[PDB]
Amino acid sequence: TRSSRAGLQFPVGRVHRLLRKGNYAERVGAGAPVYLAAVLEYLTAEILELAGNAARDNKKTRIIPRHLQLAVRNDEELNKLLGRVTIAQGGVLPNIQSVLLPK
Amino acid sequence: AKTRSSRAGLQFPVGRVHRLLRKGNYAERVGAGAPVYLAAVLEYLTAEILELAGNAARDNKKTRIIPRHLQLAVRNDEELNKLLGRVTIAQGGVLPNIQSVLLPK
Amino acid sequence: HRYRPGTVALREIRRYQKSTELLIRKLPFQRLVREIAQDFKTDLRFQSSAVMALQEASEAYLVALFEDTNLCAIHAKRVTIMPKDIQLARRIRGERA
Amino acid sequence: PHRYRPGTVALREIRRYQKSTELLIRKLPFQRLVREIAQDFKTDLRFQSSAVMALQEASEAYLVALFEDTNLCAIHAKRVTIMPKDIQLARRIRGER
Amino acid sequence: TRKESYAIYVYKVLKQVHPDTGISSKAMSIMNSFVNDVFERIAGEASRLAHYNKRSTITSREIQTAVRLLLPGELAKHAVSEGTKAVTKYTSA
Amino acid sequence: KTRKESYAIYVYKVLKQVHPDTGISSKAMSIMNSFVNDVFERIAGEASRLAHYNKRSTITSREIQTAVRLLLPGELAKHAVSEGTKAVTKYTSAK
Amino acid sequence: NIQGITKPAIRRLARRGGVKRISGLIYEETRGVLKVFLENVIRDAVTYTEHAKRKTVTAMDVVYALKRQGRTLYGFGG
Amino acid sequence: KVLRDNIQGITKPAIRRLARRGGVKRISGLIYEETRGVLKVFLENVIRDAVTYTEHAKRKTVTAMDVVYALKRQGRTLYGFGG
DNA sequence: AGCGCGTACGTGCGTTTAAGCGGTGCTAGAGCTGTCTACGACCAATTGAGCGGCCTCGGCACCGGGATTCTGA
DNA sequence: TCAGAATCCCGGTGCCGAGGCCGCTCAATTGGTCGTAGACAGCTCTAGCACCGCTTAAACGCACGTACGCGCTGTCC
Repeated sequence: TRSSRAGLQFPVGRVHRLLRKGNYAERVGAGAPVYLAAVLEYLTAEILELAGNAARDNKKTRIIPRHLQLAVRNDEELNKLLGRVTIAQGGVLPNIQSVLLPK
Repeated sequence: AKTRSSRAGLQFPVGRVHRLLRKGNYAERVGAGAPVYLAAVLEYLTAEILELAGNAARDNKKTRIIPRHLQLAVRNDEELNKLLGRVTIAQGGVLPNIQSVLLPK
Repeated sequence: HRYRPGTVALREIRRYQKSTELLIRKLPFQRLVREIAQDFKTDLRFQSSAVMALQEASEAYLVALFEDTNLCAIHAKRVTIMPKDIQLARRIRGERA
Repeated sequence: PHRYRPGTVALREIRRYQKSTELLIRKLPFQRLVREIAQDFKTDLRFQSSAVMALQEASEAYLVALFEDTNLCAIHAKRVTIMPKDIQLARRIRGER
Repeated sequence: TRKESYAIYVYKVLKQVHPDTGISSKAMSIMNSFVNDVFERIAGEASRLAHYNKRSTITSREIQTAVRLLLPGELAKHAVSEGTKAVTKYTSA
Repeated sequence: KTRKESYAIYVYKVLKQVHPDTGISSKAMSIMNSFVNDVFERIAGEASRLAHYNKRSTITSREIQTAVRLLLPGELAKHAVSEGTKAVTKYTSAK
Repeated sequence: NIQGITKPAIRRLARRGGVKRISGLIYEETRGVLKVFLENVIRDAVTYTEHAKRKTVTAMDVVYALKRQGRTLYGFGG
Repeated sequence: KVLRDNIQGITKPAIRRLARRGGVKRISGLIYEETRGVLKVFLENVIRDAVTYTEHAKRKTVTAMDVVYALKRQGRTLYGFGG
């Protein structure tokens, strides 16, 4: 393969086929799919870290879409990468404007 | 006629639009009507702005279209005002717009 | 007894922010979908997943909208959202003219 | 003597600056601000004089829009005077950070 | 050295449109920028369209639907009619 | 039936690397699959911008490196650039 | 089918949106708002259907249409 | 020569002229400072991307084009400078 | 800040239809195979397009004057 | 309300560097060639969906029940 030789789980050949057959350029230089697969794997781990932490804090073994949305909105840079983005079955952060009380 | 433009009824270069659709990495293969249709669309959209801009040049007592007239040429159409909403024209500025509560009573 | 007006709304906000369930009844939504689509093309089928996707985007858009809305109300010092807030909201987003 | 009233000349200034399109920040100070920002991102940059006027055209168009939207926030808050809070709401709503 | 520009075609169109009207180098400039943006918008959505249909080839079909996705409704009608006339005229000519 | 692809298995593998004793739902699986394809498209579209903007008919690891600094926020970008470079470091050394 | 978007469904959406108090004109406003929104997505979605030579408007047809207009929903083959 | 405080070279009348083009009748004194803030955040965004295109181009001259690319990334497309 | 008008709220009871289970219509969603048009690649040709040119015209600049109208008595 | 000056508007003349249209050169665009595989076509099998219907069981709707908000009217700073 190429994944064990790069130190990756993610499929380098799948990523490279999409770089050529996605029409992004004439030619694609063979470090590109390994550097890209590593970034996709890193970002995958960065979501799953905070989503696994959320699943544990929500007392669950299985990651549901709630845990993905909460992980993405708990972190500024995930929310900045994912600002226009929205998640199926995700909900919102708990937030009430502090003027709203029984009084 | 030799030029693809003439065969099409266009001023816009069907050859260069062809070259660019190839150089620009959009698909493997390019059709032959794709340029002609796109060149007519570019020629239309440019003629739309140039019409409204020549009218705005006349509204400025001007013989030369300057960017003030191009901004009017976008903003005087409800629809070009949408297409070029999130676009800035150098020296286009803003139309005169003063809010009704600010004016003296 | 009687809960003071506004007390249970706070309770309900907590309930709905905590939950990720869909808030529009899916058959009334789906019938309005097919109407709006009908307007575009006749004799159209829709995947169940296709409807959901419209559903999820529509519900999430309105919540964020209401988010932003409620802000425009409190900017006027109001608690009550009014059509002017939405209007200003959209306006600023540049959706509406 | 003569003295125009508070808020008479203000609209004469709006009318003046909306009839014209030339930029409203000075060129040498704006270029020095671009040098100053750019130096902290990468030392020993060079700038095409056209590039800086781009940045200025882009920035003054940005802020006029902004102001635009800020004035609406003050008006919606029943105010003739813009304040940091209007700006703040505007940006929030625009999705700015 | 050869810097390519739509300056001449924009002149011809402007002269059909307002024969007694010139264009400033800034005005021009702007218009030439708009040509490349409209080209990139339509070719990008036609490339999406291609892609989305497991299709190897951008045809005026693509370009047509892309113009319908991109342009607002009255602007779309006129862009479409110039497109459909031009292809029909080209291949028969 | 279609042999429809997904990143399912590799996302699972990576979940084990961060949280060994944790699992994932189908609903969540999709959204992770979705996230990968969207980020792939946003980075490859920027690498295609770098290719066009620099004449070269080619996307290299450098076009990816810059596309990653363009797309991602600063600390996310720093980490992604480190992992991208580290993966290439083992890889180009191997045959 | 506009009143099928129920008054309590709008109350639920507004309460999730952090709203204690809803003015009576909001319910019809939210319906106009939502109609416009669905309009926009269904228009571009159909367009992809039209282009696909299909009678089933697909999920992908909707996902492309959302993803054109900002509003990037993940989960439906993203 | 070192560079310092050139943000205050964005002047009170320059900020006022812009708010007047923006249709503003009355300016609270606290706006002027806020404005600078926003503008700094603004220019930082665009210049970081433009410099990132200049860096990738193996150049040190930030070009009209690099500016123009950055804006278009930021959804602020600009005509008059190329592209 | 005060002063006045009346709207959203929360709560008991009365009224509707969505959830979701269920199904056959009849498909048309998606798959796959052999044909030929069409496009990429090509060759070789002279045009089409661009930058160098050159001159003033349409613009911008300076100055006097009338026109508008705000604000002072 | 008349009275004045202030800034706006305008008319001119006046001076000139930017653009309108021409030119002449070279690589881009075109005239007619190939080879090849895309796509059309068009037939196949068959999820998946259509939208109708039903029994159920919550949710919708309505009137109710009263409180706290909207927002104008005033005044000071």
